[PDB]
Formats: sequence, C-alpha cells, structure tokens
Amino acid sequence: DVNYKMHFRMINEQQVEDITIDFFYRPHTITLLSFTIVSLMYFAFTRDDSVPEDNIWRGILSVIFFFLIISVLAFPNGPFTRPHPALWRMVFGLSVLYFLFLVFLLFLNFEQVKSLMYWLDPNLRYAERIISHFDIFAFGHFWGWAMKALLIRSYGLCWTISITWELTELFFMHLLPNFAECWWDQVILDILLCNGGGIWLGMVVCRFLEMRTYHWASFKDIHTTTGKIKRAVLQFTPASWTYVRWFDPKSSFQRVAGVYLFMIIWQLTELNTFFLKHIFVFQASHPLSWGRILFIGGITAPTVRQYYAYLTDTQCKRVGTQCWVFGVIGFLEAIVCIKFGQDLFSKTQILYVVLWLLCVAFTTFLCLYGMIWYAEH
Amino acid sequence: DVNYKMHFRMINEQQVEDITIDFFYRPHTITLLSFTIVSLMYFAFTRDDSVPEDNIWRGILSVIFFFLIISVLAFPNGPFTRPHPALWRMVFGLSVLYFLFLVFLLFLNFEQVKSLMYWLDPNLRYAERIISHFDIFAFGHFWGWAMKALLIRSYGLCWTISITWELTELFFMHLLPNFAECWWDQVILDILLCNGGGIWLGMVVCRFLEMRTYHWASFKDIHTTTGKIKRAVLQFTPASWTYVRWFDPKSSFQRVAGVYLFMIIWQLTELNTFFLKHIFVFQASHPLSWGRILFIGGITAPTVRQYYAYLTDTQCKRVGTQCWVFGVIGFLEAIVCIKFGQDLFSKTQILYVVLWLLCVAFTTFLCLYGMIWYAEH
Ligand SMILES: CCCCCCCC/C=C/CCCCCCCC(=O)O[C@H](COC(=O)CCCCCCCCCCCCCCC)COP(=O)([O-])OCC[N+](C)(C)C
Ligand SMILES: CCCCCCCC/C=C/CCCCCCCC(=O)O[C@H](COC(=O)CCCCCCCCCCCCCCC)COP(=O)([O-])OCC[N+](C)(C)C
Ligand SMILES: CCCCCCCC/C=C/CCCCCCCC(=O)O[C@H](COC(=O)CCCCCCCCCCCCCCC)COP(=O)([O-])OCC[N+](C)(C)C
Ligand SMILES: CCCCCC(=O)OC[C@H](COP(=O)(O)OC[C@H](N)C(=O)O)OC(=O)CCCCC
Ligand SMILES: CCCCCC(=O)OC[C@H](COP(=O)(O)OC[C@H](N)C(=O)O)OC(=O)CCCCC
Ligand SMILES: CCCCCC(=O)OC[C@H](COP(=O)(O)OC[C@H](N)C(=O)O)OC(=O)CCCCC
Ligand SMILES: CCCCCC(=O)OC[C@H](COP(=O)(O)OC[C@H](N)C(=O)O)OC(=O)CCCCC
Ligand SMILES: CCCCCCCCCCCCCC
Ligand SMILES: CCCCCCCCCCCCCC
Repeated sequence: DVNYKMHFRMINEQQVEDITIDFFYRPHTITLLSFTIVSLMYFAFTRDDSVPEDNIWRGILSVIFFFLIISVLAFPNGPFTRPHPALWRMVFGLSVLYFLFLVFLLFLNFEQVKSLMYWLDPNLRYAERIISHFDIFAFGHFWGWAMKALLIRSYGLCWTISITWELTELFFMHLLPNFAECWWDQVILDILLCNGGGIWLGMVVCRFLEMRTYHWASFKDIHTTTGKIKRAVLQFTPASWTYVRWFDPKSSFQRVAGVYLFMIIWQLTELNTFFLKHIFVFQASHPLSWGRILFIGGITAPTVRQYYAYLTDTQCKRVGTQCWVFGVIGFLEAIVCIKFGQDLFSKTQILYVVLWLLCVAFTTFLCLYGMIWYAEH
Repeated sequence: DVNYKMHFRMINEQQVEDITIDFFYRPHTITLLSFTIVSLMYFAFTRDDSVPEDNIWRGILSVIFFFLIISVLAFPNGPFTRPHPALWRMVFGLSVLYFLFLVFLLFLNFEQVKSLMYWLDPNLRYAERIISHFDIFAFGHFWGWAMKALLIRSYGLCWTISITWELTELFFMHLLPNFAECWWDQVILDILLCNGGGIWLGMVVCRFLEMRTYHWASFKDIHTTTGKIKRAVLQFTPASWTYVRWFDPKSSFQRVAGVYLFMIIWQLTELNTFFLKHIFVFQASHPLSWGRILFIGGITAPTVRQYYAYLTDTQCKRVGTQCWVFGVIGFLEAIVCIKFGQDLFSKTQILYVVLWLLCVAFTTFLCLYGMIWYAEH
C-alpha cells in the first residue's frame, strides 16, 4: 500500500539523488509555455503555407515535437535518471507515439499502408568472402548485441536467443530464396563473430560496472579543467548498476514462467523486425529500418530494467508503464505483420514456429540445472 | 524541496483518501494489456477494410480511444479525485489530443482546414419576443455560467466578465451585421437572466457546499438499499469544497496581477469561441460547436482549481500540468483565429480590444477597495 506506491514509483518515476547544480532540475514550465506560444506565433505568421504536402509534413513534425514537450511535462521517466530524466520522458513519448501509430495501421488496408509509406519517401515506390560480409550493419548488430548483453547479463539467455533467432532466420530462407546466400553467412558471421563478440563485450563491460564503485562528486567542487571535462563526459555513463541475476537457486515456477515470457517476447521482437522488413520491402539502408531498430533499442533498455525489477522484487506489484508500452508495441507489430502478410504466406509450417517455443523452454530448463548443480559445486 | 514536490503532487496527482472498496483502485495494468491486444486482433482480422474512407475514420477513433487508455496509465489526474481519478486522466488525455490538433492546424492553410472540416461533416460545405429567445443553448449558456460560479466564488469576477464580454459580443455586430438582432437580445436575455441567473444559482450552491460537513462512509457499511443508492449517486458530487478567496485584504501586487491574468485568459476563451465559429462557418447546433464548449467546460473545472492553488499558496511553486495545457489551448485557439481570420478583418479597431483590458483592470481595482473598505466596516 504505502510501500506499494513507493515501490512502483521506483520503477516508473525514479528521482535524481544528490542534486548539486539545482539549476538543471528546477522546473520552468511557464517559460516552456511562453516558448511554445511564441514559436507557434512565428511559425504561423512568418512561414509560407502555399504548398499543401510540405504543410502536412511540417505539421506532423511540429505535432511530434510538442508531444515530446508534453511528455517532458507529464510522462514518467522509467527506472533511469541519467543524463536527465527528461530524455527518458521523451523516449517514452516516442514509444507512445509509435504505439498509437501501430494502432492506426491495423485499420488501414494494404493499399493505404503502401500509399502512406510511398508518401513518407517516394523512392520506395520504384523498389576472402569473410571480409566482404562485414559492413556498417554488422557493426550495428554487434553493438546492439553488446547493449543487450549489458542489460540482460546472462550468457544462457543472450546465447539462447542468438542461436534460436539465427536458426529461425536461416529457416525463413524459403520466403526469399531469390537472394544468393549460404548457411555459413548466417552461422559463422553472426553466431560466432557478430553476436558472440557483442555478447562478450557487453558481458565484460557489465562485469566492470558491477564491481565499480561510484563516487559522483559535484561538478562545481571539481577544480581542474580536465576533471570538469571528465565529470561532464562521465555523466552519460550510468550512475549505478543493479545486480541482475535472473535465476534464483530456489526459483519458483512463477519466476521461470516470467523468464520464459521474457525470452518469448524477445524472439517476438526479432520476428517483428524481420517480417516488417519483409512485408513492407524497404532496404536495410532505408531510415524506416535502422531508425526503427535504434528506437527499439532505446525503448528496450528501460523496458528490460523494469521487467527485471517487476519479476524479481516481490514488493513491486505493478509493471512499469514503459514495459507495458513496449509489450503492446511488440504485440501490435506482430498483429500488423500477421494481418498484412497473408500474401507471402503459402503453406505456413508453424511446426517450426512451435519448435523454438519448446527449444527455448528446454534451454531455460537447462539453465536452472546448469546453475543448480553448479551451486552445489 | 521535499515539501515542494509533495505540494505540487497535491495539485497534479491528488490521491484518494479513505479507500474502503480497494477493488475500484487496485491497478490491473496487465489485464489492460491483454484487453487491448485481444481487442485489436478482433478489429484486424474480422473487420472489413474494403472502404478506404471509413478505414481512416475508424482508425482515428481507435487512436483516440487508445490514447485515453494510455492517459489513464500515465497522465496526472489534476486536483480532483471523484468519481474516480481515471476519469480526470482521460479528460486530460483529451486536452493533449486537442492541444496537438491545434498545433497541426497552425501549419495548414485555409483551404486545407476547410477541406479537413468538410471531411468531418460534409453538410458544412453547403453552409412575446422574450419567450421566443429561450432555447436549448440558453439552457447551456445559463448552466455554463452556473458551473463557472462554483469554481470562482466571487460576484466581482463572474459579473465583471459577464458584463464586459456581452458588450464585446454586442460590439462585434459590425463583423456580422447580416443577422437581424437588437441590443436587448444581449442586454436582458443574457446579462440579466441567462448569465445573471446562472451566477446566482452557482453562488448559492457554493454557499451550501462550503458550510456542508462531509461524512463519507463506507459503501459496504451502509445496510439499507436506499442508503446504498444514495451513496452511489452522491459519489458524483464533490467530496470536499475548498474555501476560495481570490482577494486577500493585504493582497500584494503579485496577487492582483495574478487575478488580472485570470480575468484576461477568461475573456480569451470567450473570444476564441466567438471567432472560430465566425471564421470556420458552422452553426451552434453542429457537434463541432457545442462539442467544443462541453470539452472546454470540463477542462475549466480542474484548471480553475489549479490556478487558484498556484496563485494563493506560497508553497506551491509549479503550475499544474492541466492548467498549463489549458493555457496553451486558450492561446493557440487565438493564434488560429488570427492566422485564418484576416479575410474578415478590414479596418479593425483594436481600440475596443484595448478597451476592456483597462475596464477589467479598473473593475478588479474597485474589487480591492470594495473589499478593503468593507473589511474595515
Ligand atoms: C502462433 C504462434 C505459435 C507459437 C506460440 C508460442 C507460445 C509459447 C508460450 C508462452 C506462454 C508463456 C506464459 C508465461 C506466463 C508468465 C506469468 C508470470 O510468471 O507472471 C509474472 C511474470 O510475468 C508477468 O506478468 C510480467 C509482466 C508481463 C506484462 C508486461 C508485458 C511486457 C513484455 C515485455 C518484456 C520485456 C521484453 C524485452 C525485449 C528485449 C511473475 O509472477 P508474479 O507473482 O506476477 O511476479 C511476482 C512479482 N510481484 C507481482 C510480486 C511484484
Ligand atoms: C476545422 C476543424 C474544427 C475547428 C474548430 C476546432 C474544434 C474541434 C472540435 C471539438 C469537438 C469534438 C467533436 C467533433 C464533432 C464530430 C464531427 C461530426 O460532426 O461528425 C459526427 C460524428 O458523429 C459520431 O459518430 C461521433 C463519433 C465519436 C466522436 C468523434 C469526433 C472526433 C473526436 C472527438 C472526441 C474528443 C476529442 C477532443 C475533443 C475536443 C457525424 O458524422 P458521422 O456520423 O461520423 O458521419 C460519417 C462521416 N465521416 C466523418 C466518417 C467522414
Ligand atoms: C493584441 C491584443 C491587445 C489587448 C491585450 C491586453 C493585455 C492585458 C494585459 C495583461 C498583462 C497581465 C500580466 C500579469 C502577470 C503577473 C504574473 C504573476 O503575478 O505571477 C503569478 C500569477 O501568474 C502566473 O504566473 C500564474 C500561472 C500562469 C501560467 C499558466 C497560464 C494558464 C492560464 C489558465 C487560466 C484559467 C482561465 C479559466 C477561465 C474560466 C503569481 O506570482 P508568483 O510569485 O508566481 O505566485 C506565488 C505563488 N508561488 C509561485 C509561490 C507558488
Ligand atoms: C551538457 C551538460 C554537460 C555536463 C554538465 C554537468 O555538470 O552536468 C551535471 C548535471 C547534474 O548535476 P548534479 O551533479 O547536481 O546531478 C547529478 C545527480 N545528482 C546524480 O549524480 O545522479 O547534469 C544534468 O542535469 C544533465 C546535463 C545534460 C543534459 C542533456
Ligand atoms: C544521450 C544519451 C546518452 C546515453 C545515456 C546513458 O547511457 O545512460 C542511460 C542509463 C543510465 O542509467 P542511470 O545512471 O540513470 O541508472 C541506471 C539504473 N539505475 C540501472 O539499474 O542500470 O544507462 C543505460 O541504460 C546504459 C545502457 C545503454 C542505453 C542506450
Ligand atoms: C458506478 C459506481 C457506483 C458507486 C459505487 C460505489 O460504492 O463507489 C465507491 C467507489 C470507491 O469507494 P470508496 O468509498 O472506498 O472510495 C471513495 C473515497 N474513499 C472517497 O470518499 O474519496 O467509487 C468509485 O470508484 C466510483 C467509480 C465509478 C465509475 C467511474
Ligand atoms: C461523470 C462525471 C460526473 C461529475 C463529477 C463531479 O462533479 O465531480 C468532479 C469534482 C469532484 O471533486 P472532488 O470530490 O474530487 O474534490 C474537489 C476538490 N477537492 C475541490 O477543491 O473542489 O467536482 C467538480 O469539479 C464539480 C464542478 C463541475 C465539474 C463538471
Ligand atoms: C530513443 C531514440 C530514438 C531515435 C529515433 C531515430 C530516428 C532517426 C530518423 C532519421 C531519418 C533521416 C532521413 C534522412
Ligand atoms: C470532458 C468531457 C469531454 C466530452 C466531449 C464531448 C464531445 C461529444 C461529441 C459528440 C458528437 C455527436 C455527433 C452525432
């Protein structure tokens, strides 16, 4: 009750501790009101509004910007408080915008969605060997895996997800057999080098952060210029690292089911990315692909932390709002891919779709024994 | 600091006191997660999306519906906690929807706004004596004035703004001289009966509610059926009524200028209503006209109590988020009228627009002496 609302406030709206420069946190919401009104007056009395399409585009951009401002004013900032809670409020505002956009798309038919996508960018309408495969997107995949390893902190989770998803991508070759590819490309380059290296780097960084002691001093008290610069740059780094062990030695059935649902939703997000790219046929270099991946990772970090907090802490009896929104976003992307994807499906074998559900369950069951037996030894 | 955040929480997120039926307040945000996903699955796989135009309409309704659900989870509930804080989160969720809508319109040109309005309702494109003037809108205008009187509790405000607006509504006859009307339409029917009668009814309600003692008991503890029914209907009535006195006997210049801004923004909302009807031609009977007045009426109730809290209590050092949004909405509607209204502007004398600014200042200055001198006697 009294603790419940406080325990949930530690998941939704984490407060900033040890505020030295009070200027950075004192609200000035009336100044924000004046700024918004004056900006709208300028953009309404000086802008040129003779072109319809550009008017619609700029209106959409302005609506997004001022929804971000409203999110700063009202929305919660998750379990994170660096560099500033306003940033995570803005990320939550983007999450809500995306969730509503996905809600809208479920009512338009395929022709209307295609027309909207062509409106977003008209160019869509027209649309040894080891060394060559490395690219910027391999860099992105590796760094995303590193961030996931940082946030999850379990080899038996990240590796299970990596192997399962790589095998699913290999199995879904029949959807797009035109492209010239081999199993080795999506086995070695991904499981061994990209995903493996990302997981290793993330794990070593998490190990460092867990045993690092945090001695955040006031930016004002520091005297030397190099010290001030170091304090400024180190702010973007986390101020603390929670001790994340998913599997208790005496874990109950509820905890195992929670971790299983976590892994299932992770694979669902990977599947949503794959099938969105497949159905709406934009290249990986297109902003609608890598921008969405970046946004999903930025959502994923606080969502992972909130899901861990809800699953472990027995005092927390409400799931955080960002984790809720991420769950809705993942499931709505799955529904969108289902609804708009019946054209490419011919003789769907869900027998493989059932297959990793047991294979994840078998592996998350060996994770228990692999630790329960190791706990004895 | 510690009190500041606590005191602002009393304006933004008022908590429910003496919770007896805990069922009505226990969150079930995972059940709300399963409800939306299952709801969209039904509307995505069973609905017929062959009509391009009706898909956009139902999509807009769905986005609005699922922004209320997000607003229930995240947005604050103002200074009000009856009949349930969720309702006042949905009412806030409409304010953010409406405020962002006005941000969009400030970039569209007059042809697109008209084209958008005809889309909402295609019928817009084509578009003794005392007893006869009474109508349903006189009922609304009276009850709107009665509702305001509850939240203000001062004759020297509700009458100053009633008198000075009715003369400003009457002075604007030159803008629309086609309609056959006389000065006595807005002199006896409104100033004396509609507005004057509404204020009197509103004031006697406050006189009752302020000296009424509140003895809210458990709904379960009540035994008789008539008592249970009486308790249920009585929930929609307020649980408490704060003693509001705008003018302190020793009021400072910051307080007088605080009330002066309240009087000015009140006219602006009255001025916005008159103009956007005149600019975008639609009659009062249209749902685009009376629908907006009902929404602004519901928005006004928490905004007045948040503005009063900010004005008086020296501990409150942040204006509530609902009072912030209503300030932006009341101004964006004025910018919208200015940008799209230059066609009717021919030889505008802002001399009368300056005129009530002094006339309100003179009357809000006599309100001081009218109370300061009465305080001595
Ligand atoms: C057609 C296809 C065919 C194949 C289909 C295959 C189907 C396969 C089968 C799948 C079935 C799996 C069933 C698992 C049930 C778990 C129940 C359980 O343990 O309860 C709880 C956990 O579970 C929860 O409820 C947690 C919150 C979830 C809600 C937010 C969603 C956001 C997700 C985003 C997640 C993040 C993802 C990040 C991504 C990187 C724990 O019990 P509790 O007592 O509530 O917890 C105690 C804690 N308190 C309450 C005391 C504080
Ligand atoms: C230029 C723009 C305006 C400038 C002034 C600004 C004022 C802004 C306005 C504010 C008032 C909001 C009400 C708008 C009036 C509705 C339009 C109308 O007359 O059409 C009726 C809708 O009848 C219904 O069935 C209503 C369904 C639920 C309500 C949805 C309304 C939109 C969101 C409101 C929810 C609250 C959100 C915030 C509230 C502020 C009848 O039409 P229909 O039977 O649907 O006929 C089908 C034709 N189409 C439309 C499908 C093609
Ligand atoms: C071209 C046309 C020509 C004609 C133009 C005519 C121009 C006419 C000229 C107008 C000039 C009037 C200027 C007066 C400024 C005085 C300010 C003042 O005293 O500060 C504060 C009040 O003022 C505020 O700042 C309050 C919050 C306002 C922001 C939210 C707006 C929402 C409105 C929604 C209104 C709802 C309406 C509902 C209606 C039914 C008080 O001082 P403070 O020290 O901050 O307060 C102490 C308390 N704390 C801080 C210690 C806690
Ligand atoms: C660009 C700024 C450079 C860095 C300037 C700098 O010194 O930042 C310090 C401030 C916070 O200063 P404190 O050390 O009191 O808060 C810290 C808190 N008590 C804790 O340790 O948790 O950072 C921000 O607000 C965010 C700034 C960035 C806004 C995007
Ligand atoms: C401009 C943005 C710069 C990037 C800002 C940045 O990295 O800081 C975000 C958080 C900071 O975490 P806190 O210090 O608030 O607490 C942490 C919390 N108590 C915990 O338990 O971990 O770190 C991550 O999530 C790092 C993962 C990658 C995130 C992308
Ligand atoms: C339809 C319900 C009929 C009325 C049924 C009824 O008995 O309501 C009681 C509940 C709350 O009951 P309490 O007296 O414990 O809370 C009140 C608090 N202790 C106080 O006094 O402030 O009211 C609602 O949630 C109303 C939601 C209505 C749905 C919006
Ligand atoms: C379905 C909706 C039914 C209508 C519900 C209704 O009337 O309740 C809303 C509030 C109730 O106020 P509280 O009891 O939360 O506290 C009051 C606060 N502490 C104070 O200081 O006043 O009353 C008004 O604003 C009445 C004005 C008219 C509002 C339209
Ligand atoms: C949480 C962070 C969200 C970041 C969103 C990234 C989207 C960027 C899109 C850029 C498009 C550029 C086209 C030229
Ligand atoms: C705060 C309460 C908001 C209520 C909004 C009222 C809008 C109703 C519009 C109904 C249109 C009906 C057209 C047939």
